[PDB]
Amino acid sequence: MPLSNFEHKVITECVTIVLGDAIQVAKCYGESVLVNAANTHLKHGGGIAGAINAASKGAVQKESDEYILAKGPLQVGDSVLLQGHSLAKNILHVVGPDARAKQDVSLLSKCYKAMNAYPLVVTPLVSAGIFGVKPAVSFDYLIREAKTRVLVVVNSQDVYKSLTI
Ligand SMILES: NC(=O)c1ccc[n+]([C@@H]2O[C@H](COP(=O)([O-])OP(=O)(O)OC[C@H]3O[C@@H](n4cnc5c(N)ncnc54)[C@H](O)[C@@H]3O)[C@@H](O)[C@H]2O)c1
Repeated sequence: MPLSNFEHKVITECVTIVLGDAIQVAKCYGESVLVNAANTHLKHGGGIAGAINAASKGAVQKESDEYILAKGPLQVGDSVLLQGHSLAKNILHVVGPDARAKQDVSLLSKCYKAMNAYPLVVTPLVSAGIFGVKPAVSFDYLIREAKTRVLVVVNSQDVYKSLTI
């Protein structure tokens, strides 16, 4: 019954769209991997990254800073699996393309392919916020790649209605 707490629509046997807060959806599933829409330096200053960090009481940012100091920054399209900090089994930090910087939007395919390593994924629409890709487009890239159970969570009802109309 976790999804009974949320308005949702099953799109395929893999992909379901959910209206609400991705952090709250992931909290319902102890085995879920929660996707963070991150940047190359894992600086979680706002958006869902800032919300995930706040939910972790700052531990996500502290762990991110340790990682980037040791490994250097990530490339657009990369992903790194880090701790879940009781929000989820793990948090998959994914570096979506920033359309403001005219980065290759097709790198969203590489972002979403990375989700297929995990049996249950809870994800926002990567690059669909400040990175300037329309949610409708980010969704196209997601459904093209998803091979595992993915709960796509959108926190705007206008977006939810648009993707389920
Ligand atoms: N004020 C800031 O500094 C600020 C603000 C936003 C994003 N960022 C940074 O931008 C980068 C990511 O940009 P982006 O466009 O890929 O992602 P984003 O987090 O800006 O937006 C991705 C999509 O998820 C939606 N969303 C936000 N919170 C959600 C939640 N709890 N549950 C479900 N959906 C949610 C957003 O409205 C958007 O449609 C990150 O590094 C983030 O730190 C910084």
